[PDB]
Amino acid sequence: ETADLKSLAKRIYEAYLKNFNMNKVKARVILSGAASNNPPFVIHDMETLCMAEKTLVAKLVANGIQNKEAEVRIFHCCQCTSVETVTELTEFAKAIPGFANLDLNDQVTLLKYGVYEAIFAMLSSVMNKDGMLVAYGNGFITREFLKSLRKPFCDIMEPKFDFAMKFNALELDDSDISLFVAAIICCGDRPGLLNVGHIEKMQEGIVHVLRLHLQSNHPDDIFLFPKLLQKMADLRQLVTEHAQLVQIIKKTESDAALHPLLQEIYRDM
Amino acid sequence: LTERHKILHRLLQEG
Ligand SMILES: CCCO/N=C(\C)[C@@H](Cc1ccc(OCc2nc(-c3ccccc3)oc2C)cc1)C(=O)O
Repeated sequence: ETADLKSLAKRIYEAYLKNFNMNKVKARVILSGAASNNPPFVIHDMETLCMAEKTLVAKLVANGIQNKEAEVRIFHCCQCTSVETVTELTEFAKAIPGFANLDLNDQVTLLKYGVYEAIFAMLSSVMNKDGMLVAYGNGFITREFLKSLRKPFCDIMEPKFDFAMKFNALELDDSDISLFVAAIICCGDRPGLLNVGHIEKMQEGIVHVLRLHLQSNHPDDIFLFPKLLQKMADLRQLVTEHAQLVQIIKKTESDAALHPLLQEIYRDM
Repeated sequence: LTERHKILHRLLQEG
């Protein structure tokens, strides 16, 4: 790698560590249990959900979901985490050299279509075959408990776990993920992009740094880059399917209210 | 116009 190409790697990685509260290194330490014997409170049933909620009481009441169905209460808590991640993602994007310079319209489009791809890409870091971290690493909701919920709420996460399990097998660290996320954000393939040409160029540089980083970070996984290239397509479809389900949930659920910020994201997607 | 993304837009501007 060259100087110019290096500063890009370093600048993106720092933005990642700075803007995202949870990251794979902290997550693996919690899911491993090698640095502490105080594991996350496990949420595996309604009983344990209600208990965990006693701590989230202030929040739930604040948004008036205290008495909503357990699925809707969960659906909503998941939205808040999404709204929070979109906020960090926006700051992270503004940190990628060349992003802030883009027409404000293209900035919106990029975040609009990339946010969820990045979200599920990053959510894998806190997922394993039995469940996933919640509430900043303090809780652990089981994969089984999620499939126990009633339809359609139980058809939301299972597909993500399936993806995460294959993605997690790639053994990427936070240095790989930062570049990977920046790439999914600066995608010249988005619908309605004004300056596809320039953005495509920006995407090339980032993609270039990614390719070279992967080679010197994972010398034994020769085709890891193209593998990640496939993962990018998989995430695209994954999110498309996710948008579909959320659409079904909206037109068929009285209390499935959608947070505004998220609302504008799904609109026309 | 694509500014039917007011909240997101504001995040892009202020923070
Ligand atoms: C099950 C429906 C998913 O819907 N996803 C949603 C609306 C979210 C995405 C999302 C964000 C974060 C997630 O994982 C973290 C998490 N946090 C909890 C949690 C549960 C109870 C209390 C506090 C937190 O459960 C889970 C899995 C899953 C999905 C959306 O479509 O915007």
